[PDB]
Amino acid sequence: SSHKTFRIKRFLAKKQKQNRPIPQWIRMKTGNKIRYNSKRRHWRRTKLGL
Amino acid sequence: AKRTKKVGIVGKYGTRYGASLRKMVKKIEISQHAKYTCSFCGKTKMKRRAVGIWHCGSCMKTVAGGAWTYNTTSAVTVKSAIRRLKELKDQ
Amino acid sequence: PRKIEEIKDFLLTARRKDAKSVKIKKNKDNVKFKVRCSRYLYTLVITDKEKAEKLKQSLPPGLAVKELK
Amino acid sequence: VQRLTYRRRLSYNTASNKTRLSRTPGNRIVYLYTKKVGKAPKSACGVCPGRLRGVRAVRPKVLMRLSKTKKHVSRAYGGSMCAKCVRDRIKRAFLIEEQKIVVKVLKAQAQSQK
Amino acid sequence: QVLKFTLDCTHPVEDGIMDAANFEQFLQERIKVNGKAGNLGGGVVTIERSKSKITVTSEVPFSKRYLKYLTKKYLKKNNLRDWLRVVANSKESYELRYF
RNA sequence: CGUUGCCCUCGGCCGAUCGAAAGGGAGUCGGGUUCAGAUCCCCGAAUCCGGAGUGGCGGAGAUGGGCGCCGCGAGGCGUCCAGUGCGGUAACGCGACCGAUCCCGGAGAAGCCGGCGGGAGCCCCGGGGAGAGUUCUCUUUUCUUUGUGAAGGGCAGGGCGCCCUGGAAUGGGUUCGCCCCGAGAGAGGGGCCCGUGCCUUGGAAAGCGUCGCGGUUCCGGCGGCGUCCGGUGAGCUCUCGCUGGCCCUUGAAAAUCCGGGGGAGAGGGUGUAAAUCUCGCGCCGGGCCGUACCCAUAUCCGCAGCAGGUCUCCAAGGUGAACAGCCUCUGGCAUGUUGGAACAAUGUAGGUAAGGGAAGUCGGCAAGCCGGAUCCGUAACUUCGGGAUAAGGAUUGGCUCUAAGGGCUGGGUCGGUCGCGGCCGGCGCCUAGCAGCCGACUUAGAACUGGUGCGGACCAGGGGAAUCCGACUGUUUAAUUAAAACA
RNA sequence: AGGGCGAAGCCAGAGGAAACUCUGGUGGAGGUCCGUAGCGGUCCUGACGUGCAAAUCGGUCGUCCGACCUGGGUAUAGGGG
Ligand SMILES: [Mg+2]
Ligand SMILES: [Mg+2]
Ligand SMILES: [Mg+2]
Ligand SMILES: [Mg+2]
Ligand SMILES: [Mg+2]
Ligand SMILES: [Mg+2]
Ligand SMILES: [Mg+2]
Ligand SMILES: [Mg+2]
Ligand SMILES: [Mg+2]
Ligand SMILES: [Mg+2]
Ligand SMILES: [Mg+2]
Ligand SMILES: [Mg+2]
Ligand SMILES: [Mg+2]
Ligand SMILES: [Mg+2]
Ligand SMILES: [Mg+2]
Ligand SMILES: [Mg+2]
Ligand SMILES: [Mg+2]
Ligand SMILES: [Mg+2]
Ligand SMILES: [Mg+2]
Ligand SMILES: [Mg+2]
Ligand SMILES: [Mg+2]
Ligand SMILES: [Mg+2]
Ligand SMILES: [Zn+2]
Repeated sequence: SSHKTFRIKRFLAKKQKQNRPIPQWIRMKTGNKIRYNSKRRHWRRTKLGL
Repeated sequence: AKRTKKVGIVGKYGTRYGASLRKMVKKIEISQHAKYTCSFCGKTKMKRRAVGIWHCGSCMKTVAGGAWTYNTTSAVTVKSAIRRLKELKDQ
Repeated sequence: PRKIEEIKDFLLTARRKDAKSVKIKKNKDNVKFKVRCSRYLYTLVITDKEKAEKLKQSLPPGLAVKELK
Repeated sequence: VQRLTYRRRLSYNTASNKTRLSRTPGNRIVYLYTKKVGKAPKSACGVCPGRLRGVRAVRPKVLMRLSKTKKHVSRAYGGSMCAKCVRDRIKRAFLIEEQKIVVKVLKAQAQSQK
Repeated sequence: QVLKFTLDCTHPVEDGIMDAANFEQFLQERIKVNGKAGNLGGGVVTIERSKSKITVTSEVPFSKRYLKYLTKKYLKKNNLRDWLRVVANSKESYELRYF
């Protein structure tokens, strides 16, 4: 909005940190079932806890 | 009767509202916009400000009067009676 | 800012503790004398050139006298 | 023609968001936001409609800054009340007290008579 | 008053691209005064010749950049507006130069 | 001298608290700078608020007057009082000018609409420059560009329901409109407020425009020149101001800030004090959170880059009544999720049609006619206001002329004397005014002219006679009912 | 936006013995008219009708100083508003 509270800004920050894709060294771990992050949120489609 | 034969002040209203109502309004509509004489300085400046309150512009004397006239008749008749009784009581 | 009218007055303002740079703008036909202070930037317009050249010498202990060009 | 924008996030044209055009040294017309218009104080009498003389009509929280002389005038009731209403108050307050004295005298004569 | 405008064409003439006498002649023809082309409006403006430098010397009010116009017109006629450019060298002066 | 403990002394409130990124609410602006941030970074100019004890400094308070001596005199001492600033007839003024609880007042703090005026921004016109484009012919060309922040100081320019003089009917003054006057008009002199306008400090050093160099480079390099003068206005935008109109409508509170009335107190004793709603300068501080971008025929909501929806600011030239439409510059785009080749039928959206003119159809549905302006001319009926652009007519282009509408400035000339200018005295006294100099724009009339075309595109009423319903304006079924329903 | 109509009040002139009346102005009233933005939504029973759209589009329309339009804040909740 460009007029944020601090509460909201911090919320957004964490959401922004969560988006990154898996580190590829994770795929090489021993008992690995994970191939892709599957919790990736694109701003244009799917619109936050808000 | 330069511009109108018989509407004057209530020519504003045009055709609307009916003849009787517009005739009925003409009496008040005149009196309420009249500039009266400030019985305080004697200039012709007593002008209704809002209902029941008339203000002299020069005198600066705001005066609780009638709704459409600086004086109602009722007020006037009441004034004289009170003056009479006042004199009857005190002597 | 503040303009000054007496050569003495600007000399007194220049002699304060708070003062510093006393830069000097030769405009042609004018020769200002801008002396910064804490609050204000005092200037003084000295129309004569020789009188400005004389004043140049009369600033006191080793102030900046940062002549402007 | 150089059109222009507001300089603050207040978009709406309001009592708060009033402006004026100014040409800068950079040679660009720019909005400067303008300070509200202060009023001179009206009289303590309350009949004289005209506002007071010799007072800097300025937004009241400024008065703080101003010198005492700007804020008033050298008279009794200075910068609170218009002169006319003082010199009527004066002679009123005097003339009233002279009649109060006259009634006191007429009372004292009536006591001495009775 | 004395309005004295030079119009020096030093190194187009030295390269031999134009002739200053013909340019003078063209200027004596054209330079209009009060809406009359020929005869310099009588003995009003005066055109000088100094190999390269032209000088125009008026008594009446006379614009400087009217000389720029007429040089530009003359340069177009001779097909020189391509590698010749009029510039104000200084005030009271123009100056034909290359690119 | 602080700090605290206790004792006395005084004290109404009014409800704790929450409630506005458009209400109220002190104080920041110019230039530069980034791949992306700037009133936030840098440079420079400011500014408010709080603190400032020991008070950092000046200045104000405040340094008179008397008497007595001594000294030629300037003056020196002894001793007595005065001194919480002064100016103006007044409006009110001057840099400061003690002061509590208490009280009164003001500011914050006010609707809409009209008209008129002043100030800016923009547009326009005439010229100066600098760079342009055009140049077959013409064009002293057409195009661009031509600057000064806040805060101070000065001065115009506005406004005053301020004062003093004085006394107005033959009544005057005066507005576009009004409106004012013995409760003091005109006339003369002043006082105050705003001064966003000029000038100036700021500030040319900075910006912009040009020409030019320095550097293979890096480089915010460095120089020249310039940044001028005038005129216009029912012009538009904003604004300040005055003055009306409307209301059975009268159009926010509070925080905060000041003024005044009071006079409880405090100050030192003749060089100083307490005091500065402190004057000028000096010192220190201002934490917390927001600050990217989109803001919409692709960043929002309608399952989507959806013809939908979604609150504002700015707002050039031409034509024109116009923020109408049509064309243009500034700025912006690539035709709205594709291309190519054809040009069949059906369509969707536009047009045109001989003769007739509603014969069509439930029904003139649809389209067509009409349309602007000026000049004439205007019925029935009527609640006398309307009806009314009733109806019905005529004109309209281009060109070349005519007439009619305004402002400014100027005579005190002759004689004398003093320095073209002044001062004095006498004539003159345009008192029917005349002379020179400027500048918007309209209106009417006339000639000529064209293949009768001319509101040439754009914009832009079809009328009439009657009946029914509902007086009217208003409202209504979001998404089949706008009505005669509701009001 | 821009236009139209031109109510009270005001001026002058003319008449009138008076009462007052005419003529020309000025003035700018109104849930006044035209008409933009705005708000709406008549008709084409047009387009569309597996749409652009779970109600949109085009022209044509109503209204456009007032019972006007509109943002944000705030109040009223289910036999309840
Ligand atoms: Mg979305
Ligand atoms: Mg606000
Ligand atoms: Mg004062
Ligand atoms: Mg709160
Ligand atoms: Mg007078
Ligand atoms: Mg931003
Ligand atoms: Mg936009
Ligand atoms: Mg296409
Ligand atoms: Mg394409
Ligand atoms: Mg698209
Ligand atoms: Mg046919
Ligand atoms: Mg049939
Ligand atoms: Mg038939
Ligand atoms: Mg039809
Ligand atoms: Mg009819
Ligand atoms: Mg019947
Ligand atoms: Mg109805
Ligand atoms: Mg419906
Ligand atoms: Mg419908
Ligand atoms: Mg259909
Ligand atoms: Mg289909
Ligand atoms: Mg599409
Ligand atoms: Zn008073």
